Amino acid sequence: GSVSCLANALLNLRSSTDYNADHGVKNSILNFSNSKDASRFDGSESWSSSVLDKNQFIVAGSDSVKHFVAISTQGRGDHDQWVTSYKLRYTLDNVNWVEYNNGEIINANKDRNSIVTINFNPPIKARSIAIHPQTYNNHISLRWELYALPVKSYSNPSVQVGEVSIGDRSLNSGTGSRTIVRHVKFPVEFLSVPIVSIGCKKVDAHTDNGQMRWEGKSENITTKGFDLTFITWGNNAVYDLTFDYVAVEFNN
Amino acid sequence: GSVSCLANALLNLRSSTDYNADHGVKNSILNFSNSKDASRFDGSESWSSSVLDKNQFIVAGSDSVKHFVAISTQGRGDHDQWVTSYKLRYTLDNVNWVEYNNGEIINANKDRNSIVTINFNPPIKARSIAIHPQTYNNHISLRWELYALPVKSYSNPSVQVGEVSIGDRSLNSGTGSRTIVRHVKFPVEFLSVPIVSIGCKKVDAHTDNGQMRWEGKSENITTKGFDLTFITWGNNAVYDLTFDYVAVEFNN
Amino acid sequence: GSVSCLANALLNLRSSTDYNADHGVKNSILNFSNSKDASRFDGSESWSSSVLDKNQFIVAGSDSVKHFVAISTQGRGDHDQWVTSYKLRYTLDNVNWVEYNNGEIINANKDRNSIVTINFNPPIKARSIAIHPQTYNNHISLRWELYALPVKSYSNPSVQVGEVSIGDRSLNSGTGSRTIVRHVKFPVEFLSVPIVSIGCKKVDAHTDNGQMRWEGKSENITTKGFDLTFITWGNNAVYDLTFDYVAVEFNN
Ligand SMILES: CO[C@@H]1O[C@H](CO)[C@H](O)[C@H](O)[C@H]1O
Ligand SMILES: CO[C@@H]1O[C@H](CO)[C@H](O)[C@H](O)[C@H]1O
Ligand SMILES: CO[C@@H]1O[C@H](CO)[C@H](O)[C@H](O)[C@H]1O
Ligand SMILES: [Ca+2]
Ligand SMILES: [Ca+2]
Ligand SMILES: [Ca+2]
Ligand SMILES: [Cl-]
Repeated sequence: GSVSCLANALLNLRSSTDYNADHGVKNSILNFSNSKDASRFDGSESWSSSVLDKNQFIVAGSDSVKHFVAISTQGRGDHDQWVTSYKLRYTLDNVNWVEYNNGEIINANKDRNSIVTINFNPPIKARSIAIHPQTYNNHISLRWELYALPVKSYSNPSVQVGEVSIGDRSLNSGTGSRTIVRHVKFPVEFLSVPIVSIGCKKVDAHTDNGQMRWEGKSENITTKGFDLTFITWGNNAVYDLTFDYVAVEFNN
Repeated sequence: GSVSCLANALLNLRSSTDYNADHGVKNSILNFSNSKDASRFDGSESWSSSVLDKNQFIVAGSDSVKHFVAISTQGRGDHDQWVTSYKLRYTLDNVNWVEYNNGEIINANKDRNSIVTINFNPPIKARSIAIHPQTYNNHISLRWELYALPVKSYSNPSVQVGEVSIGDRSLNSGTGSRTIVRHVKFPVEFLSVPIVSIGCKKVDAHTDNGQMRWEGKSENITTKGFDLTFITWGNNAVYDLTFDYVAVEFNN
Repeated sequence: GSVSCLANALLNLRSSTDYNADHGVKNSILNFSNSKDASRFDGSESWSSSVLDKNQFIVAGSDSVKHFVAISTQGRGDHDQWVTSYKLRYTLDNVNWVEYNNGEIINANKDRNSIVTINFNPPIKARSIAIHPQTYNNHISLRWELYALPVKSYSNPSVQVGEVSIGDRSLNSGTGSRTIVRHVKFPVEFLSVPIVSIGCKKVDAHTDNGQMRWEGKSENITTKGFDLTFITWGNNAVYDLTFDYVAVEFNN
């Protein structure tokens, strides 16, 4: 499953013109249908432009970088109007706009209800995308859907950073496996339990017959903090060790 | 304070049907009220559906993962219509939708103006959420607000990475505290001053009577770069040291 | 170029009141114009309020932190109405709202079509921003655009983390440049090739006549994983080494 962006209300829509508000982009979702009552008008089953020319469009946008894998278009559900061809333009940085496939005119609908779907390989990578109807039956009227790849579990992570040292002579003597634990509080509590990555930025340690032995481990990670377990073994004397840590929260 | 999402214009809204555009979701914010003039209609003080059945809804969405802590609903301000019960559905990945509390029918409004608030513990974690009115007085008409936790200071950070080495024999001789500074330019200038985290990925150093002594510090961090101060002391000779750095910008 | 936020459909808009849906915020973009046909009304070339008082507004919002560098306003294109002064309020956390320049009344339009632009130095840093018309000619009617800095290449990166060790005695003997490669699969495949940053969190190694020599390198990075090349040289015997890695994907 890809994501149906309009169905999920993921994108802002902006048309060039509307026939009136009862023909607005709010009425443009694929398969949109309203009351079948012939005595009261509740709006077109489509966006319909006001101006009929080759310069009309709907822009769809949001802040996220989307990978668009398809677009589907359909005509108007309640009257004989539909877009028969269009062009597509898009932008990643919202400053520089590009023409899809050098301004290819894409062949579109030929009736009220049949769905015509264009697939993108590779995906169009964009923050905003615009459909530009070029030809039409009766009126520039359409329904549509944009399909994007779902967001990855690893996207938009939250991050907190710090440093942690032994800070005393706890590991500076003795024999065999020896550890000390420093408890670290994150500056702010996370909403779920992060992972904690660590890297050494100071070693002050004595070899044991030429062998250096030191290790750091992040352990007992909660939303509030974690334990840096400093570890030596054999007969090494560790005077101090310092780690920077990067705590990363996913999915929140 | 939680965030009033509609008040702050944080979510796109999409209804199943509207009575017409003058009854659209744009009119649905909690406590919405317009001109009290009886001679001109400026729109309902509510969203109102067009179709009256058990299949109508408003979807609210955006790209961010929200933690919804409450929903409030209210009836229509200018006419005797209000939703008396509803269901809620939501989605995190915008592909898979779930029914809140196994499709619990929530008891809602009984007049025009009184606010009925449902609290979520734990918070509903979602990109999009849909209210599905089930029963109503007169018409499916509502006002509403969604309340989410505020965004954390640590969310959506910007990141730049690199590596930095001594690259010569500056630290390879001498006695006592000795340092050298390498200035590092970020590939692109940040908008505010980042933190810089560092971890060692190369040691080429001589012990001093068995003691190893090396340290790296990021210092003098600006929007443009920072100084990696490489440090040794006692009588160690450091031939080379290499750090990877992770520069993180928050709040921008 | 800064970003034209409304042109690019980047922000949700919410007005206090609309004269009706045919005067809604959907009609408010700078230079908006529709059919010049005098016989059919397709909507005002502006947002127009319904209530005329000092309490009307449009809020523009989305989840991203924007750096607003300018606002432009214009009157109504199709009738003699325009906003002659306004105030601005904004919010970063969507809980706490601030008044721009202590509630400065900004002098605005004096006709239908001329654009009046206010520049912000420093940029207003905000998730949502509201224009509050204070005085007007004929009606509270406006067109507008908000201009923000473009998003940086380094924003909203995706991140994956892990750890990698030699895990055997491959580097524990021998002379001269010696390496072993551990291949690392990311828990999930990236959409483009990430950078991989590394930091050491365990050293178990023997000096060679007092010299310590160890290095780690991330190499052959693909969307699926990378190689950690563990390196020693001279005559050092490395028993084990462990790195945490941070893989960062940009622009996706
Ligand atoms: C204590 O005996 C072993 O010595 C080895 C070096 O020869 C490594 O340091 C091992 O980790 C250690 O357990
Ligand atoms: C120079 O005397 C001290 O020696 C110690 C080892 O015994 C540590 O290395 C200290 O950092 C150092 O200051
Ligand atoms: C092998 O001879 C050299 O020895 C030096 C120490 O004196 C450093 O370790 C160099 O990297 C190494 O190449
Ligand atoms: Ca109908
Ligand atoms: Ca009214
Ligand atoms: Ca007109
Ligand atoms: Cl070391």
